Amino acid sequence: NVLQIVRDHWVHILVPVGFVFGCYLDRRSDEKLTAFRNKSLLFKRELRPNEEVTWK
Amino acid sequence: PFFDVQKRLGLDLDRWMTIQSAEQPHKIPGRCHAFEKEWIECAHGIGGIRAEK
Amino acid sequence: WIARTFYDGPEKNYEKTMAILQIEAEKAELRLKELEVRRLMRARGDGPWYQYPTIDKALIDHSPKTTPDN
Amino acid sequence: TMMSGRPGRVPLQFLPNEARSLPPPKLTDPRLVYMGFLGYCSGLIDNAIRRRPVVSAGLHRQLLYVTSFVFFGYYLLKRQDYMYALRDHDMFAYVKSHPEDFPEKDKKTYGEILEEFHPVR
Amino acid sequence: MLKIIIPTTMLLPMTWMSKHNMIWINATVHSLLISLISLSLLNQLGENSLNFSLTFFSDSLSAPLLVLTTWLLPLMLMASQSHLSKETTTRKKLYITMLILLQLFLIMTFTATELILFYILFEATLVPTLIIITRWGNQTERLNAGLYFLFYTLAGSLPLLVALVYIQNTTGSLNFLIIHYWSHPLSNSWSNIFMWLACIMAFMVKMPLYGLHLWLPKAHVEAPIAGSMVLAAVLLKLGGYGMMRITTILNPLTNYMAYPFLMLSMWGMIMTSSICLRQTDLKSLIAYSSVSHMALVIVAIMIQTPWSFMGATALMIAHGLTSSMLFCLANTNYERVHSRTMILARGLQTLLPLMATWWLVASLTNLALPPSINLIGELFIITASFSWSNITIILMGMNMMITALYSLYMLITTQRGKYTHHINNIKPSFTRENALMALHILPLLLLTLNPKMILGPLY
Amino acid sequence: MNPIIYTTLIMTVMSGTMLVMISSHWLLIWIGFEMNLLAMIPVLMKNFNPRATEAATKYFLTQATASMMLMMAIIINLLYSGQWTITKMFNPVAMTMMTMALAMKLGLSPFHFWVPEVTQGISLQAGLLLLTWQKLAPLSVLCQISQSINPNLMLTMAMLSILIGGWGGLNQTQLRKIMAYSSIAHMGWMTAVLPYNTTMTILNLLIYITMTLAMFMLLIHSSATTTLSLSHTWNKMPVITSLMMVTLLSMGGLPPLSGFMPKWMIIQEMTKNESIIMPTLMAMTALLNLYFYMRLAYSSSLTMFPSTNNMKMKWQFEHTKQMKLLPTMIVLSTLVLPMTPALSSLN
Amino acid sequence: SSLLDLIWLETILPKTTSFIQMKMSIMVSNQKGLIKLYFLSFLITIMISMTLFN
Amino acid sequence: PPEPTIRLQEDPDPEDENLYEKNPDSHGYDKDPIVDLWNMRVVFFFGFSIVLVLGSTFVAYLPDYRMQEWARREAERLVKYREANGLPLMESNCFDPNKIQLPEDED
Amino acid sequence: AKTLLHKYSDIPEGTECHRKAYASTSIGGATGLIVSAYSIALKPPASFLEGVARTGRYTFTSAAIGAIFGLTSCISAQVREKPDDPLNYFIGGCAGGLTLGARTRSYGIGAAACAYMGLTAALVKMGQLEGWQVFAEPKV
Ligand SMILES: CCCCCCCCCCCCCCCCCC(=O)OC[C@H](COP(=O)([O-])OCC(O)COP(=O)([O-])OC[C@@H](COC(=O)CCCCCCCCCCCCCCCCC)OC(=O)CCCCCCCCCCCCCCCCC)OC(=O)CCCCCCCCCCCCCCCCC
Ligand SMILES: CCCCCCCCCCCCCCCCC[C@@H](O)O[C@H](CO[C@H](O)CCCCCCCCCCCCCCC)COP(=O)(O)OCC[N+](C)(C)C
Ligand SMILES: CCCCCCCCCCCCCCCCC[C@@H](O)O[C@H](CO[C@H](O)CCCCCCCCCCCCCCC)COP(=O)(O)OCC[N+](C)(C)C
Ligand SMILES: CCCCCCCCCCCCCCCCC[C@@H](O)O[C@H](CO[C@H](O)CCCCCCCCCCCCCCC)COP(=O)(O)OCC[N+](C)(C)C
Ligand SMILES: CCCCCCCCCCCCCCCCC[C@@H](O)O[C@H](CO[C@H](O)CCCCCCCCCCCCCCC)COP(=O)(O)OCC[N+](C)(C)C
Ligand SMILES: CCCCCCCC/C=C\CCCCCCCC(=O)O[C@H](COC(=O)CCCCCCC/C=C/CCCCCCCC)COP(=O)(O)OCCN
Repeated sequence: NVLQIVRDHWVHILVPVGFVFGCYLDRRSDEKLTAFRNKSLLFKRELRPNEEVTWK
Repeated sequence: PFFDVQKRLGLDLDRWMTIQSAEQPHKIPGRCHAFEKEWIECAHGIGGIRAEK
Repeated sequence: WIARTFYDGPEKNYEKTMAILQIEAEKAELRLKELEVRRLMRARGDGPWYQYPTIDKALIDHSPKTTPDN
Repeated sequence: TMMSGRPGRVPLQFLPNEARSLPPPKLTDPRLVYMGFLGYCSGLIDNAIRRRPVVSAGLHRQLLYVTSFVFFGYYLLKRQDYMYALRDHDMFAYVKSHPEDFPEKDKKTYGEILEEFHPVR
Repeated sequence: MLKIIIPTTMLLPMTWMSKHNMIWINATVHSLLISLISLSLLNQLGENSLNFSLTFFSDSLSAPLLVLTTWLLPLMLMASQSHLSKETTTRKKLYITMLILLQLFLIMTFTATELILFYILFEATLVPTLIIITRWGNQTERLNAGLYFLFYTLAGSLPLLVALVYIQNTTGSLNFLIIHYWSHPLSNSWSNIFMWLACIMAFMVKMPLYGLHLWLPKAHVEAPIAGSMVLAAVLLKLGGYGMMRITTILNPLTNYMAYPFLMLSMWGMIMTSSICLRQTDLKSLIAYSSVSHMALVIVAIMIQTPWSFMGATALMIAHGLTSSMLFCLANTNYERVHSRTMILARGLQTLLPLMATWWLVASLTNLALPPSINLIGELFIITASFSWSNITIILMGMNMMITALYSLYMLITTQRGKYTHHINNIKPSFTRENALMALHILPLLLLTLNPKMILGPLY
Repeated sequence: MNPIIYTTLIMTVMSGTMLVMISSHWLLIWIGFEMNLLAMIPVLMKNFNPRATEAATKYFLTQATASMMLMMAIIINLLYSGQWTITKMFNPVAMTMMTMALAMKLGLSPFHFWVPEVTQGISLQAGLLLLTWQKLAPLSVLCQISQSINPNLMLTMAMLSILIGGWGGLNQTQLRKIMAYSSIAHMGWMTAVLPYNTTMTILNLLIYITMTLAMFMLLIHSSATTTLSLSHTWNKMPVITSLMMVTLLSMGGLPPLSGFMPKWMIIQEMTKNESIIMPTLMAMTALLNLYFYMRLAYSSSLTMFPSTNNMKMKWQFEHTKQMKLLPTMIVLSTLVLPMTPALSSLN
Repeated sequence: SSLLDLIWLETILPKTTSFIQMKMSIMVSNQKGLIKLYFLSFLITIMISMTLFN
Repeated sequence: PPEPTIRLQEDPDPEDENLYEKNPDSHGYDKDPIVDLWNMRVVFFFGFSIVLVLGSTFVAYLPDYRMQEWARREAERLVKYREANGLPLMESNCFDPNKIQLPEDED
Repeated sequence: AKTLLHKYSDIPEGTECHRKAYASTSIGGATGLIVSAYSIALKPPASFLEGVARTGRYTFTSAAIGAIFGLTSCISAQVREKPDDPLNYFIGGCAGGLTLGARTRSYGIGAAACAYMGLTAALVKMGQLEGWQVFAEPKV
């Protein structure tokens, strides 16, 4: 029965929500270090016609 | 530590009594007024280390 | 399929490592420079740091003192 | 470092005027979030000591705890950032004004550096 | 790396807001899910590392340790479910909180990219373990045990901190990447000798090195079952990981500073093994066997060769799994008999046959039967030691024989012979215990199929 | 005493401390110390009994001798230079006298003997005040004249204080004497870093004051002054014992608690001045403080001691007066390590 | 097992540390509480600091 | 000696409880049969079915980021080229001496 | 003061055994006198005569320890022809510990004293060689 089993099983969303938030947090960190994106001597490449960044 | 309340407010709670050459009553000079005045004017605004050297 | 839906390419990690290494090397150089600057300032006293107070010269009274020789 | 005697310093100013040229910390700063977490923990401990239902005893009291911690943490973060900015400013100015104490090292290449080799045997 | 850290943190509110009768179920399910998530760290490169951010990075040395750490938590929960039945809800939640905090501290410690950060978490792992030992331990010796486990550790690690800050005032950085790329030789000097000792002794005392190992039997025999599991499986490997990381700045001093420890290990592994031949306590025997295996790991790290490092990594993983399984078997006997003496409960193969099969497999794995990864690590270490000096084989060979002896000794005393007549309370094995043993033993035999996963960064 | 008189005396104590902290004239600093000592005596003797009177006279004699030598140092400094400003000391003999006087005011070894007896004689509130507030003025004066201290004497007294506190705490079953010896050791840690960085001294003082306030308030809440009396608290309020155990772990310098922040920082600072042996010995000796903290934790919350029947009545009653800022003190004394870089605020 | 592990390794590191720290604790804390001896010691340390550190 | 020879008022040591007595098919997880059955089910499903099988399959099919087959192909091409042109396979010098400036001893 | 330290240090390590022994004896006597003064202050045993006996015993013990250490270390450095080597100091230190153990008439203290003293003397020699500071000056 909805609105009754929720009061007992709302706990089961905490860990998956933590997982999604952790993935989102990881993505944010990546943006900060883009100082050498497409600038390394090994992977220096010319952009595609509809490409803005080589990686995200 | 030292909280310079006097300098913040411009109060002069105890600075009047710190040196010989600071506004004595009836303009009575200290025995070593000139030497103290010269030393203070030499050391002013320079810092303790440079003043000592 | 696993590589496509779970991972990125080598260049991402490569260039992130380059950026991280640059940041850390700059920080190490700055730490060494700060230690040397602190040593010089404390030894000489000619910098903004380690300034120890001297008597304010605005406290001196410049008036005739009932005696000609001060 | 001892910047207590730094020239042009107001005796009892928490944040000088020149501190306003620096970017303020964001409201989603991780340190601000940690300060709010500290306030929440203080509220929970206050509930536990007074023998009240820990999670849901006083919502107004817990909210005040978190808000006070966040407020003080924001101002503390501003002052800390300003102090580190002053440190770096003085360091760079001193290095600029004393070029003979910080010479440019003649760059050398590993192909012309003789480093001793120690075999692992 | 936060995709693993954040759910582990979310375990705490999930535990505390759970129903009184649903703490174990929720904790076990979500710990298993976190282990499944952490399985993705195994995809490593032959290049530098998985440098996620400025704070955390992963390697093929760190990834298997992280996977083992995340996998051990559900097993510890299952093992603790039994003896904590008559405990209040709040104290059970506190126990689970201690386990979660230990897992969080370990996770961060393995992936930390800074030596100081590593030191802080490496010490933070002490508080939950000390609380677990001295609060939920059974006998009165636990207090003394806790004291030992603390002070030994601290006596080693306070100098390290000093050395660490000293290093950061000289090189300018404690980041491991910069430290590796900017390494410089250590000249033979008294100051350098004492810096070497400060950097080494903290990790030596936690392996533990022979002669500094007195805390381990006390702590392991006095701890509850989950504490014994985490102490034998993960906390011992912290010293090995630390020595593997820190030896990059200690060369070429290690060429001659390693002699006192190598001897202390090569002879020590004999002594402890022989100690296992005359032991009246199961947990004490298992702890001393752990000491012998870790002495072999110490030799591997001090030799400082690629085969040595591969063998040390493989042996660390294998010993973690095997010792955890052996402690669980001993505890499953203890909860029936309440004695912890080997010769009291006898002839148990007749009364519990499947548990006897579990005992046999665990003894075979501890005996390093090929092609187990225990033998893979042992053989790689032995080959590297033989290259170091051909005489070492003698000691190594002796250890092998002795090990088999005591392993089979433990199997024969408890499982074979005639049952004890007056012991009439030996109930059939529960599904929980059988599942615990199966979840210990299946990963080992699975890992023997892909050994490259546990061979470290020098593979 | 009358609450109005008590409030006036407390305000006079704080005003003497603030007069020491804000003045630039040596005579005014001496006057602030005199005012603080004058107002401090009734606070110690608030609950009249022979023990409190004895503690008050011991404290008076010690502080009066220290103030007399402070005046002597001021006069010698004035003799060799017509200066009244608190700055460089201008004379080695005067500076040695000033250092010794301030050391006896603080209770550093070898002038540590009065601290355990005074703390044992007085109540817990007076002990809280004596061990927290009565350290601000001498430490501020020491910070102002740090550039003139002879480092040998300061470091000798600091190391002696750490050793004496560690050794004397091992033998104690009275909680107030345990606090006194802990205070002596923490004072040694604070003064071992004055020659190199006064910011580290202030940070250590703040952390120590927070931890001491938390522990004293926890001891007042569970009105216990002995180990065995504290061993009964779990049967009435186990939450208090658990909080006290975590606070004791923090006071032992164990990471990742707050009490690790000072030693760490101090060690780092000392290493920056090519000082290696002394921080090593200091950490080795702090291990003793940690040991007797752990013994208290064993007797208090990690095990359950026997109780008494009359405890059942106590189950039916609640504390009438609740101390504010206790939860904040506990949190600040346990969980502020991640905020360590805030020390640049020159706290 | 007995001679080395249970006796001499125990004798060397932990037991010696415990014995020395306990003896030092008894030495330091065993004071009668008489201000006589305390202030005599204060006089001695004052003289030592006057005639040793300068 | 009228002492009771009792040191204090203490509960007797309770006897251990058999889970099979009140509930055959006990599974050893909990004294509540329903909670016990569901604990068994969740442990078995999330340990054997999910982690042990799917995780093992995931690890088995991990893509070659260690670049073993890439190294094999590169070595094959190098060996082909060097055998074709008579070059002596691997060279003793890792870096060509043209770019190393040794120090003159002049001893 | 540091006068006694200067008198001991100004002598070269491998020469003037008598002078080194005399300087070490003086340093030991001063340390014993200081310890005697502290012990008399904190613990007045029974009377003036017992106090002077205790003072004499402590001073003689400390002076003998110092003398034995100095003589043994200087002789070892001279006959081994390897000055600036911490083993000579270690040997001297062990001898001092043994001298103390014999004075107290117990093997455990002598054995314990010899090992610890030998270590301390070797450490002091290493610190002299490498320039370790116990009381560091405020450099930064
Ligand atoms: C890197 C670290 C990361 C994690 C950080 C860890 C710290 C964080 C929290 C810090 C403290 C704050 C909270 C604690 C307050 C204490 C209250 C308490 O006792 O608990 C009772 C209470 C339940 O009991 P109750 O029915 O309400 O009333 C019972 C009475 O309170 C009293 O019950 P009782 O009297 O019947 O029971 C007595 C019991 C009660 O004794 C206690 O429980 C006292 C608690 C310990 C002292 C706290 C120390 C202060 C902080 C220091 C932390 C140290 C961390 C450093 C690492 C070292 C690890 C030790 O005492 C004993 O049994 C004696 C035996 C002692 C056993 C060994 C002692 C070990 C203590 C160490 C604990 C450290 C971790 C604690 C974690 C949280 C514990 C609640 O607990 C809770 O439910 C509250 C916990 C937190 C609530 C979370 C809810 C938020 C969820 C919302 C959504 C999720 C958020 C995410 C957002 C995104 C979603 C969309
Ligand atoms: C024929 C098939 C054979 C192979 C079978 C494979 C089995 C796969 C299961 C193993 C999963 C490995 C763990 C992966 C978790 C970490 C990886 C993570 O990074 O991926 C995230 C995705 O997360 C996944 O969804 C996690 C899946 C975990 C769930 C497992 C499924 C079964 C679990 C059972 C749940 C309960 C069942 C109900 C019971 C009542 C997205 O992160 P992101 O930073 O963007 O990646 C950047 C790269 N991009 C650009 C390609 C996106
Ligand atoms: C207790 C359970 C085990 C715990 C762990 C034990 C492991 C720690 C062992 C320490 C390793 C050795 C330390 C120093 C090794 C350096 C080599 C040196 O000692 O040998 C000779 C040194 O000669 C003598 O050893 C001089 C020192 C003698 C005094 C030291 C004490 C000797 C025994 C003490 C053992 C006590 C250990 C326990 C302490 C509590 C070499 O002669 P020399 O060429 O000139 O010196 C070379 C070094 N240089 C280049 C810096 C100059
Ligand atoms: C446990 C951590 C310590 C807690 C401390 C108590 C917290 C509550 C106090 C509330 C804030 C008090 C600040 C007062 C408001 C204005 C202050 C201003 O007027 O004064 C300035 C001074 O501001 C204060 O110094 C800053 C106080 C901030 C303390 C935070 C640092 C804590 C260390 C890091 C631990 C993280 C704690 C975060 C959680 C609270 C100017 O100082 P100045 O007169 O020119 O120089 C004298 C001081 N000298 C000599 C050292 C140079
Ligand atoms: C009981 C009675 C018998 C019934 C059963 C009869 C059938 C017998 C079969 C059982 C074993 C026989 C051996 C047959 C081996 C075939 C499978 C093998 O080839 O796959 C291996 C693969 O095995 C896996 O790689 C290893 C398993 C992963 C182990 C991870 C553990 C799971 C997580 C648990 C927690 C972790 C705890 C420990 C932390 C370290 C190696 O494959 P590989 O040639 O290479 O490449 C795969 C294909 N490629 C080329 C496309 C990539
Ligand atoms: C399980 C118990 C183990 C206890 C720990 C054992 C390890 C002890 C290691 C030595 C302790 C101090 C380490 C020093 C920290 C490193 C910093 C460093 O190396 O700097 C050195 C300083 O080195 C020292 O000063 C060390 C001196 C030793 C003092 C402390 C003695 C501690 C005990 C020593 C003997 C025991 C060591 C081995 C014990 C084995 C295990 C029992 C250079 O100093 P500078 O003057 O700046 O440079 C010289 C050029 N001007």
